[PDB]
Amino acid sequence: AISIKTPEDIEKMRVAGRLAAEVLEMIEPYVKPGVSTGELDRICNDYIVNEQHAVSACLGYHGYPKSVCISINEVVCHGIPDDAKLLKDGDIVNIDVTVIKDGFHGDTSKMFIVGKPTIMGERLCRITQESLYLALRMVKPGINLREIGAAIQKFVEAEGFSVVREYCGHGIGQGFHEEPQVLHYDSRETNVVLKPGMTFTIEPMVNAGKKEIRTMKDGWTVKTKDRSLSAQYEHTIVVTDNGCEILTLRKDDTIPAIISHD
Ligand SMILES: N[C@@H](CCSC(F)(F)F)C(=O)O
Ligand SMILES: [Co+2]
Ligand SMILES: [Co+2]
Ligand code: NA
Repeated sequence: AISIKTPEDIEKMRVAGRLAAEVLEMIEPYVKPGVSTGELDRICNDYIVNEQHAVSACLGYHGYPKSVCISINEVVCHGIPDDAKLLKDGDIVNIDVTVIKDGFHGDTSKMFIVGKPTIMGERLCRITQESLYLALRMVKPGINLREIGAAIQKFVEAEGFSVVREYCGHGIGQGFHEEPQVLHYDSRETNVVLKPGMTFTIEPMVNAGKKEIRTMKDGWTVKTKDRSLSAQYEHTIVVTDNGCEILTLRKDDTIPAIISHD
């Protein structure tokens, strides 16, 4: 049951996508050594609710307790904001935001480097964003999703890193996680042909070390098994007649919002 968005639907996604992107743009100046993730979460929440007049899709979802997910270093995803977790020089941190506006969702994330970067950290973040961009450039009607997953994997592994298998991109719209599942690796199981009007996310999680992950006892936090650094970037897109449009593009993205093939 893959939903195809109408033009009106697409209009609302553009708004939701822009709101989400804006939370990430807004938070940047607050990301510095000595700030806690709990504080970042509060600032985000206040902005979403009080300024944007929107709502966080994460709060209460399956019982999730906070408004955004903040994942530091070896935390792969779903890191839970906490007043006790302070950022230090060299940390790499993912902030994943999902906002709801007029019933439509906007889902996006980026990595931030705290204070003075480490060589590994900078490199990992770069490669991960590039793997996302590569995928975006391939999106167009008629192509099989499998090709995209395969390309990401090949790229990442060629750079000496690994791709997380367990978590993947997903359709999105009135629902947070809709069909289809967007795998970030090559799999004979994948068989989905793209068509215009489809909206989904691409959000590869890449590990500096081995691919294996582990879910923590808190039941949310996921970390790499070998404790290596992990990075992720995410954008929400719409498949167009000749390519794609990135709904959550920010001022710092270096890819064009509309990608055209011909
Ligand atoms: N924004 C995340 C999901 C966060 S829901 C939570 F339960 F894990 F917070 C995504 O891209 O799927
Ligand atoms: Co997300
Ligand atoms: Co997502
Ligand atoms: Na991380």
